[PDB]
Amino acid sequence: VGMHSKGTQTA
Amino acid sequence: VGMHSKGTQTA
Amino acid sequence: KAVIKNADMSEEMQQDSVECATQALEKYNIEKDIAAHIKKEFDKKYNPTWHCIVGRNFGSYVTHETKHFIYFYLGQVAILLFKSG
Amino acid sequence: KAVIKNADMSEEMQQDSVECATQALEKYNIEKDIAAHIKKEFDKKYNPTWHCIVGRNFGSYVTHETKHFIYFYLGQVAILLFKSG
Repeated sequence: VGMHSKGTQTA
Repeated sequence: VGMHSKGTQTA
Repeated sequence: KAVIKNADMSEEMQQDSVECATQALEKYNIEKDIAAHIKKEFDKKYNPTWHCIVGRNFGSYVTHETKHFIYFYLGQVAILLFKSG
Repeated sequence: KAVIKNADMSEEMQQDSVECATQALEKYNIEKDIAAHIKKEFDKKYNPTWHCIVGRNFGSYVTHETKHFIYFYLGQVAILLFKSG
């Protein structure tokens, strides 16, 4: 139940 | 908590 | 220039959505950073866990807590913001 | 033609994502349906709650459960798939 934030970006 | 699914689409 | 396309949230939270996104577009150019800003503000203000997508071309299918979903346009960019977990 | 850009997920589950998305891209023309298909399959197979974004232009900032995140490209479309809640 660890939670992690992530960002993504298309080109 | 109530959970609801939704779909979106850019035009 | 906000067009709300779909919402399941209070009017106030909608309005907060639009204004938080407007501030994020004024400050950032990259979609991901705009989304990060919005998501972070919402986790702070309304508690985690929020998720935000900002872009001109995407489809989504997501699940959200009652009353915590918005999908709107600000100019040509679509913004999806919702809480889940 | 799968290019995995960012992943926090078992290799098996990664390979399932890609295959599931490939089948979805064969079957559906609209991004939202492709996302719907993938999300729904993942809720069934791996338990709720999953969320899926499919598109050619977007940035995102989301939060996921450990080992339940993938972001990859399949041809000209990017796919984000992750579990939270």
